[PDB]
Order: sequence, then structure tokens, then C-alpha cells
Amino acid sequence: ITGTSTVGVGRGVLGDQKNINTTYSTYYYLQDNTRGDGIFTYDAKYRTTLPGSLWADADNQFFASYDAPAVDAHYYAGVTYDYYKNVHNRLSYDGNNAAIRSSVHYSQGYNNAFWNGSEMVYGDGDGQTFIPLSGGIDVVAHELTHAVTDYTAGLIYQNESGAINEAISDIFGTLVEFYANKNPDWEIGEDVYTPGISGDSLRSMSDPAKYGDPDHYSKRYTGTQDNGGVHINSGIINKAAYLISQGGTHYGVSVVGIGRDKLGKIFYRALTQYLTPTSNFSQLRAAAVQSATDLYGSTSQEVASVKQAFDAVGVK
Ligand SMILES: O=C(O)[C@H](CCc1ccccc1)CC1(C(=O)N[C@@H](Cc2c[nH]c3ccccc23)C(=O)O)CCCC1
Ligand SMILES: [Ca+2]
Ligand SMILES: [Ca+2]
Ligand SMILES: [Ca+2]
Ligand SMILES: [Ca+2]
Ligand SMILES: [Zn+2]
Repeated sequence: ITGTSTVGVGRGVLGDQKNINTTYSTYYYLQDNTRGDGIFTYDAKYRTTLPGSLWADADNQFFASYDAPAVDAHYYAGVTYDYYKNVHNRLSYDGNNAAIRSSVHYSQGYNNAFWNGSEMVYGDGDGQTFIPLSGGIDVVAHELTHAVTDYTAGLIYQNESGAINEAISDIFGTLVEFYANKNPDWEIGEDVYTPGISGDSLRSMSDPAKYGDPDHYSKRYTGTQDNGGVHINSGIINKAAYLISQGGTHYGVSVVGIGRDKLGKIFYRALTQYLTPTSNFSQLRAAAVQSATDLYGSTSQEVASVKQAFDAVGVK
């Protein structure tokens, strides 16, 4: 829409109050004009037809429960845009300020979220397994990171390259969560998963095996489900990334941690300069060592920590 930029107030999925950027033109729309070419949030109205209607509201107050998922999808996309821009100098997902679009209320009881090659899409959850998926800042950032990858390395979504694609999204979704300082951890989707059970998540980066995912290359899933286990084998990369940042001894290999900023930056450079659609784990190791080299010098600790971490998980 064409209108006047304004600020509204609402409540997210978890009950927290936030300000959101809106546009005024008869109605108040979920259209944020302060970020690149815009952030836009749509109502899919429990249907599967995308994107749905641009979200319209009469009074600029989004306190209704049906409003919750839209508040969070809109707000978290902003934070994620901010992260890339401020931290990595990247303007939107394509590096050229593309508009960011999300739809909420997709389908009925849909326990998932996804990037469809053009926009983000969020289900409401069935109310037991998940609550509306846009309430998790790591989920929102994992999704927007698929768009970043699509525009950069272009990692094919299957087998090793697909598990690298997944680790990327979990790594950057976790860095966005620490960035916003919203109770940060090294778990994925804890805020929206099993509202009933406290303490769990979808996946663990710190200990992938907690939920049965591999944490060593020797334990790689070699079958065909999940596109050749893109959501499984990502645990091997995730654990490497956790060790680079935090440190530790894993399978007898000791890794000194270099912290999360440095982790973000080595991975961002590997992603944007070195990785290709068909990269495998072993190529991701060469890419990460080369980025850390570029950045900190050959005889650095940073380079050393990258090598140890990949040796710790069995990659090369
Ligand atoms: O982006 C992704 O990688 C996942 C998108 C998967 C998707 C792909 C194509 C069509 C529809 C859905 C969505 C997320 C994911 O990891 N989904 C997993 C785990 C999961 C979520 N809900 C589920 C319900 C059933 C089974 C698995 C799941 C999966 O689809 O495997 C990312 C973080 C939050 C949800
Ligand atoms: Ca209202
Ligand atoms: Ca958290
Ligand atoms: Ca998390
Ligand atoms: Ca839970
Ligand atoms: Zn994903």
C-alpha cells in the first residue's frame, strides 16, 4: 500500500507487548516501510492459498488472539533484517533490499513453517505439539536464512548439501536469538514446541544426540527419508558450530571456543564466498578453514579452533 508510516502496539504469541511498524491508509496495515523495500505480513485465513490478504486492522492495536502470530512474524522479521544489516552488512536476503513477506494462519492446525522460494509461511500449530510457529525468533530467522542461502551458495536441499543448508539456518537462527537477547540458548524452537512440556525443543546444537540426531560423522543417517536426512545430519554441523563458539572436548578432541561473533563471521563468509550448490561436509570444512584464514591469518587460534571442531565431529 501507499500511506503514512506509523507505529502500532500489540501482543505476541507468548503474551509479550511490542511496538510494530505499520502503514496508515484508511486501515492500518502490517507494512513496515523503514526496512529496505518493506516488510509485509499477510493473513492466510486458515487457507493454503498464498499469500492471502495484507494484514489490515482498524485501530493500530493488535491485542486480539488472532492478531498474535501476525505481530510476531512482522516484528521478528524486522529483527532478523536488522541482524543481517548491522552485523553482516547485508541488505535483506538478496543483498539488494528485497521486500520480506510472511503469511500467518496457514491451513488449520498446521504444525510447521517454511520458505516457499518467495515468502515465509507459518502454521498455527495444533495447540499441543506446537503453538503458532512465528512466536519463536529462532524459527523466523531459520526461515529467512533459507532465503539468504538460496541467493548465495544455493545449497541443493538434499543429502550433505541439504544438511549444510539446514545447519546454516539453525546456526543463524540461534545467532539472531542471541542478537535479540530474547532468553538465548543453543536449542531450536523451544519457545513454540510442546507448550505442555517444559525443557524440550526440536533440536539441540549443544547436544544433538539428546533428540537422537548424530553428533559425529560416523553416525550419519544414510537413508532416504527427510530428503536424505537434511534435518538429521545437520546435527553433525551444528555440533561443530557449537564447539567453535563455546569450546569443549568431544569424542576425546579438545576445542578452544572463539565465541559467537567470530562463529557468525566465519560462517557468513564461507556461505557468501566459498560454498556452492553441491558442497559436501568435507568441502564445508575447507570453506570454513579458508574463511577463518582470510579473516584471522593462517597461524591463528581461530583457524586452529575451526580445524579441531571439524576433527571433533569426524569431518576429514
Ligand atoms: O524450514 C524447515 O527446515 C522446516 C520446513 C519443512 C518444510 C519443507 C517443505 C514443505 C513443508 C515444510 C521447518 C522447521 C523444521 O525444522 N521442521 C522440521 C521439524 C518439525 C517441525 N514440525 C514437524 C512436524 C512433523 C515432523 C517434523 C517436524 C521438519 O519439517 O522435519 C524449521 C524450524 C521450525 C520448523
Ligand atoms: Ca485492532
Ligand atoms: Ca530461547
Ligand atoms: Ca532457541
Ligand atoms: Ca515444550
Ligand atoms: Zn530449514
